[PDB]
Amino acid sequence: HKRRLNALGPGGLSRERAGFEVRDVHPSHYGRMCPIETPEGPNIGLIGSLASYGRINPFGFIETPYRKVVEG
Amino acid sequence: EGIINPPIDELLEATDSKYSLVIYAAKRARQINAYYSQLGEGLLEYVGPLVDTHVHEKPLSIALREINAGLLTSEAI
Amino acid sequence: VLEEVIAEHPVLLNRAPTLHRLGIQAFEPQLVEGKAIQIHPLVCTAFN
Amino acid sequence: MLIAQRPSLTEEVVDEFRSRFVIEPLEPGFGYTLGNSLRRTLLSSIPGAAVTSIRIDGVLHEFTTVPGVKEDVTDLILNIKQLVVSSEHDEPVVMYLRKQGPGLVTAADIAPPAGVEVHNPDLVLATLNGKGKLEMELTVERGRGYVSAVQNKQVGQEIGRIPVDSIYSPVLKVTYKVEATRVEQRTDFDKLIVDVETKQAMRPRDAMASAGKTLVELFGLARELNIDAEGID
Amino acid sequence: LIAQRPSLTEEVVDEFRSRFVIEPLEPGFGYTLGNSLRRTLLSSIPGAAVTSIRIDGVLHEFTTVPGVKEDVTDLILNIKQLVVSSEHDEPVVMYLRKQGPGLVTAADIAPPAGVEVHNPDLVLATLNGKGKLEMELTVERGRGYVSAVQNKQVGQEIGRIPVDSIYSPVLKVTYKVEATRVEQRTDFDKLIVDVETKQAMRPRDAMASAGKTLVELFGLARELNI
Amino acid sequence: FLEHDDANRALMGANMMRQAVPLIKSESPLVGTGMEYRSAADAGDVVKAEKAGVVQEVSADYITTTNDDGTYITYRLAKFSRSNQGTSVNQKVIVAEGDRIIEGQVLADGPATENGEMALGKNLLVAFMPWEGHNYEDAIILSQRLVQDDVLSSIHIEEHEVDARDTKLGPEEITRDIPNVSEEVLADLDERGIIRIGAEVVAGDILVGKVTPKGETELTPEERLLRAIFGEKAREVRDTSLKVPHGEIGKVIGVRVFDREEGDELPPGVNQLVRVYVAQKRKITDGDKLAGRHGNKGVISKINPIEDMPFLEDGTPVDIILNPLAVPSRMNPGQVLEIHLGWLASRGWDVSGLAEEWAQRLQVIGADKVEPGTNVATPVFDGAREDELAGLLQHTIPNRDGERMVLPSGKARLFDGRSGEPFPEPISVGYMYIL
Amino acid sequence: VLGLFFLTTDSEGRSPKGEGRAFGSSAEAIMAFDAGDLTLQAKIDIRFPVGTIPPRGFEPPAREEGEPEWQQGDTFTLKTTLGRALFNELLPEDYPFVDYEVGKKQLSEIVNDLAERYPKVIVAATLDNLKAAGFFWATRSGVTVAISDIVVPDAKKEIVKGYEGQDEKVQKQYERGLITKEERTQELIAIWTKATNEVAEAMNDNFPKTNPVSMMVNSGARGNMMQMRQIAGMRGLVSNAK
RNA sequence: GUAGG
Repeated sequence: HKRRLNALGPGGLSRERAGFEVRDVHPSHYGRMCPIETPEGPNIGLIGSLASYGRINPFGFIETPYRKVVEG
Repeated sequence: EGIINPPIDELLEATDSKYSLVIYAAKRARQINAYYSQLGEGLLEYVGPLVDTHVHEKPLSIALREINAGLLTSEAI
Repeated sequence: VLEEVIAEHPVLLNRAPTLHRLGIQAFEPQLVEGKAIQIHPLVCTAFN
Repeated sequence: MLIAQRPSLTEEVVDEFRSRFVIEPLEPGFGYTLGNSLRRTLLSSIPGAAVTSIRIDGVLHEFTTVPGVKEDVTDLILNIKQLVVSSEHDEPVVMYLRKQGPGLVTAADIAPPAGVEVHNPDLVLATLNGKGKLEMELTVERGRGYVSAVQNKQVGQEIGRIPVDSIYSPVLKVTYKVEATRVEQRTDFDKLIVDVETKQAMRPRDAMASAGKTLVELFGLARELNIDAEGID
Repeated sequence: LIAQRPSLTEEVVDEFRSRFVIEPLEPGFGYTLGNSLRRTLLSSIPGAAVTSIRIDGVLHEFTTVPGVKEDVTDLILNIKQLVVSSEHDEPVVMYLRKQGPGLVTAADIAPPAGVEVHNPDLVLATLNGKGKLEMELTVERGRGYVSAVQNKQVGQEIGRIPVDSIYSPVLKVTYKVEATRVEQRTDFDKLIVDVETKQAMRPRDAMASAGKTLVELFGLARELNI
Repeated sequence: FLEHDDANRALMGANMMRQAVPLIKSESPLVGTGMEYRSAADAGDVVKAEKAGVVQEVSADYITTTNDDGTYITYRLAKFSRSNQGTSVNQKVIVAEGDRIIEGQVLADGPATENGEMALGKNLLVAFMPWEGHNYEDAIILSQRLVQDDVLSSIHIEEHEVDARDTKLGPEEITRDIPNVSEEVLADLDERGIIRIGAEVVAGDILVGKVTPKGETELTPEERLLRAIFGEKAREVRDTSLKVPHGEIGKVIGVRVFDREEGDELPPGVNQLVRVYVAQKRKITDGDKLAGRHGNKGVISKINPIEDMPFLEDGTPVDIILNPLAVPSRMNPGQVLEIHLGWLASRGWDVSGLAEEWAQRLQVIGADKVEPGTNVATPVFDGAREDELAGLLQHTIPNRDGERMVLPSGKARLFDGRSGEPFPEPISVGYMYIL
Repeated sequence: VLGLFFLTTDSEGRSPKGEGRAFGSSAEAIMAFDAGDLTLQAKIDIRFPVGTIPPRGFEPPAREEGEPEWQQGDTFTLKTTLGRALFNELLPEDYPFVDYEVGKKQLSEIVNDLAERYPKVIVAATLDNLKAAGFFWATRSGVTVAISDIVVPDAKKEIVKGYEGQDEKVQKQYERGLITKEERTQELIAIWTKATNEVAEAMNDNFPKTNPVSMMVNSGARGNMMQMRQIAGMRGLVSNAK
C-alpha cells in the first residue's frame, strides 16, 4: 500500500478517462514499475507498484541503477 | 418422498400443456389448503383430500398425486 | 421442526450474471452443518 | 464413551438370490472398514466346490472344434464353468457324461457320483446336430475363493484335458455403499448397505453368517495380547 | 482348498513402536485387514487428557500473565499436546504453581493419585525472577478429539476457560503385505503391521483394544441373522 | 520459481499474498526466495532494537534492554490490539535473557512473522490426485489434523461502541436497571451496566444497558387491560441497549469508557461513550478460501477424518489434496517444481564428491550439505534448474529403514485410506506453502 | 469424462496383462480383476445373459446355427473390454450396447440420444450413475503432474539451433545493408513461424497417449493443444505493443 | 474509494 502509484486523482487520469493505450505496459516501464501486479478488476493498469530498485528524481522522475561496463 | 416423486410425463399427457398443468394443480392445491384451514365452519362447497394424507404434508404434493392418479378433472369456462 | 418443515418445498438458486434462462434453477432443499451451500456438480457448468 | 445408538443388522429381500442388508446408525468413520472387509471376506473366505478340468473325447487342446456339436469349445467352457456343483470329498473326483442322438443335453442330463450333487439341473449345455456323439469327463474338487485357470501338466497326461476357470466362492458379487444419516439433531452417522448377489446354491444370509464368524475369529486373535474394554451401547 | 487359520506373532523395534505379523491370510486379504486395523486403531482408543483450566488473575484466554514470555493462548497451545493417563471416570483436578526465574515443565506438575503425566521433559513456559504462575487443570478421559466449545459446561465461572483436548494415544500405524513362500497358485500373503504410539500406553494394549472393538462390532453384524 | 509461471498466474499470486491473514503461530517458508527477511524488517510491524546493548529482563508485556553507554530502554509489545481490517496484532518475543544485541536486530515478531522472516501461511504436505469428486472444479480437500492442531486458526476481534447521547426530552442513562426484561439476561452486567471482562456473549445478548429518557406514550387498550390485570407500570423510559449483532459470538477481552464530566473530552452533546471488544478464535472450516503463491485458489469442500486421507508408504497422511487437471490448463508449472524442492527441503540432501555438473554447481554455490528442516532460498530469476532437482531427488537422505519414499521421477506410492488397497500408480507428493 | 475415458479406452493404456481369455459373464470378470490377473483394458470374450440388447452394428451379424435366432433379445458373446461391460451396465438395459471410446463428443451424443428417447426421471438416474462411476474411475486412473511427466522433445535443441544459425546469417547479410530492415523483419517472421510449427509437430509426435497430460487433453476433459505447445515447446512469436 | 466475483 505504501509503494503503490495511483494514476487516479484530481487533475489526472480518472476512471472513465482510461483508454487501451495508457493501461497496457510500455517498453519504458523497466526497473521503474513492475509490470505484473496491478488490480485485476476494472481499474486494470491504472495502479502500479514501484520497482524493487526504483528511486525518485528531485524533479519527480524515477531512476534505476545500472552497472558501468567498459571495453567489454 | 421428493419433489420429483411424481414423474412429470404422465401429468403432462393428461393436461396437454406445461402451463395448464401448473395452473390446474395450483388451483386444486389452493382448494385443499383452504379446506385444511377451514378449522370447522364446514362450508359444503369445499371437499377434502381424496388420497390418504400424512401427519405433516404440503397441499400441492397431494394435488399432484391426485393428478397422477387422475381422479380429478378440469373444464375451461 | 425446521428439518421437518423444509422438505417438498422448492428454492430457486441463482447466480449473479444470469446470462441465460438456466441462471435460475429450482432445487429441493436439505439441511447441512457448516455455513456454505452445497450444489450438485453436474448443474455447475450450466450456471458457469 | 458409550456409542449413542447401537447398530442392528437387518435384511431386505428383492429376490431369492439377490439381497440387501442395512446396519442401523454406526459411529462416524466405521462404515468403510466394515464394508470393505465384508466384501472381501464374502467374496473369498466362504468355501465351496466347482469343476477344475474338463476332457472332451477325441479332441486335442489345439483343436478347438468338437465334431457332432454345433457349438464350439469356448462356449462349452463358458457353460461348464457357469454350472454349479456341490461336493465335500476334499479330494479330486471324476464326473462323467455320455449322451448320443440329436437334441439338447442340459444340466438335467448329468449323473453325479455319490457325495457330489448339482443343485440346479436347468442349464442348457450343448445342442447336437445329427448324431450326438457327446462324451465328456471332468474333475471336481472343493476349494476356497477363486483360482484362475493354470496349466498343471495334465495335457501331457491326456491331450484332451485342459484347465477350466473354477469358482469356489458360493457368492458372485458384493457391492457395499455407505450413506450419511441424521439422528438426534446430528448428521455424523453412517449407514452401511451391503448388496449380496450369490447364486441359488446358498442363501445369502448363511454366507454372511459364515463370513462374520470368520472375521470374528480372525480379529479375536488380536485379543491374545491383553484384555481391554471399550464402550458399547 | 487348503484351510489355515490366522496366527499372530509380535516383535519390538523400539519401546513404543512394534511390528506384528499375521502370516496365513488369503490373497488380496492382507491389505484390507491392515487398513481395517489401522482405521480402528486410529479412530477409537480410550485415553486421558486435560479438558479445561483456570488461571488466577485472568478472565479470558487472550490476556497475558505477568512474568511469562508466552501469553495465555501460547500456553494453551503448549498444554494441548500434553499427554496424561487417567484411571478415574469422573473428572480430576491438578494444580500448577511456579515462582522465580526458571522454566515451568510438565515434570513440575503435582500429580494426584491415579493420574500421571508421561512427558516430563516438555517445557510449558518460562519465568523471570519477578514472575509468578498459578493454574488449575481439569483432567478427564475419553476417545478422539473434542473441541473446547463442546467441552464448555460452565458459563458462571469467568475464570475457568475450556480447552480442546485430544485423548487418543496412537500416533501412526502402517501395514505391509508380502507373498507367502508356499507353492500355491493363490499366493497367500503375510500381513505385517507397524504401530507407533504416544508415551501414554504400550501399543500392545492399543491393538488389543482395537481387536475388542472390531470383534464386538463384527459379532453385532453376525448374531442378529440366523 | 517465477520464471516458470505464466504472467497471469503470477499476477494473481502477487495480488493474493496481500490478503493473507496471520495465524496463531507462524512458521517461515521451507521453500521461498531469500528476500522475505528484508521485506519483513523494512516493514514497520516488527520491533527492532535501536541500540547495541544487552537484555536484562524478558517478559511478554515488555522487554528491557540496556546499552553500554548507560541508556535503559524498555519496549512495549502490543497485545491483541485490533488492526484496521479486524485481526490481532500480537507480538512474540525472540531474544533470550543473556543474548547480545547489535543495532537494528529484531527483538519481537509482528503479525505473520517468525525470527524476523515473513510468514503469511504454513507449509503443508500435498499430493495431486482426483478424489471422489470432492475436489471438482478447483475445490480443496484437507485432513482434520489442521482443525485439530490449530495449524490454520486466526483470532478475530470486533469492536463496537455506543454513546450516551443527550436529546431534547432528556439525557440517556447507561445503567443496570433496564425496563421490561427478565432478570437472567442481566446476569453478567455490572452495577454500572457494562458487561464484565471475560463473560462470553452470543447473538442477542446485552453488552451495555442504555435506556432512552422518555417517549410520548399513548398506550393501547389491550396493553392497558393486560397491565391492569397484571398490575405493572409502563414507565416512560425505553430500552435502546446495544446488543451483540446477529450471528456474532466471542469472549469480551477489553472495554473502554469515556465520560463528559471527567477530564476526557468528547464531541458535543454526547455524555458518555463505551467501546467493547469481543475476540474469538476462528478455525479453518468448510467454505473458507485457501490459496498458494502461484495463483491456485479454491474454497475448502470437505474436511475428511485423519484416516481417510491416502497415506504414504510409511504411514504419514497427506494434509491436502489438489486436482491435477488445473495445472496444464492454467499454465503454472512452477507449483509442481516447488513441491519437489519442498520435499527436498524437508528431508535434507547430502552431496559430496559426486562430481556431476549439478553436483559441482551445488558445491561451488555451497548448497551441498543440508540437514532436514533447514530452509532453502531460490531467488526469483536465479532459481534452481531441473537437473539439480532431479539429482537431489536421486540422492535424498534416507528417512527411515534406509529407503527413499519418493521415486527419482518425483512420485511416491500412496495407499488408499478408505478401501485399503494401494493405488495403481505412484502419485506426486511434497511440501507446499499455503496461505 | 477422464474417468469414463480411462474406462472405455483401447488397449496399451497400461500393460495388458492376461488378455484374450473368454469369460462366462461380467461377474467373473470383476472377480478376476479383483484377483489382479486381468486388466481393465484388455480384449476378452464376454457372454451376456438374456435381456442385453446387442450393439447397433451387431444386428446383422449373429451366431452360427441351423435354426432361426433372435439375438436382439437373447444370449450372445462379444469381444470387448471389461470396462466397456461396466460402462454399458451403467446405461439403461433397453439401450443398445456401445463398444467405442466415449471421450467428450461421443458421451455428448449418447446423452443427447438418452434425452431424446427416454422419460426424464430415467435420464436423471443414468446421469447420476455416470457421475458416480466417472468420479470413482477418475480416482482409480492415477493421473498426476510431476517433473518427469512433462518432457521437452530431444530434437528441439538441434532444429532450433539450426534455425538460429540461419537467422544469424540473415542478420550478417543485413549488417552490410544488402537487405532492408522491413524486409528483414518480414522474412524473420516467416522462418520463425516455420520453426515453431515444426517444433509443435515434433512435440506432438514425441508424447505417448499414456502420458497424464495427453490423457486429459485428448479425452476432452480440459485443455487445448496450444497451451501444451507453449508449456513443453518454445512459446515463439509474441505480439509487441500496440 | 478499494478488494473478491
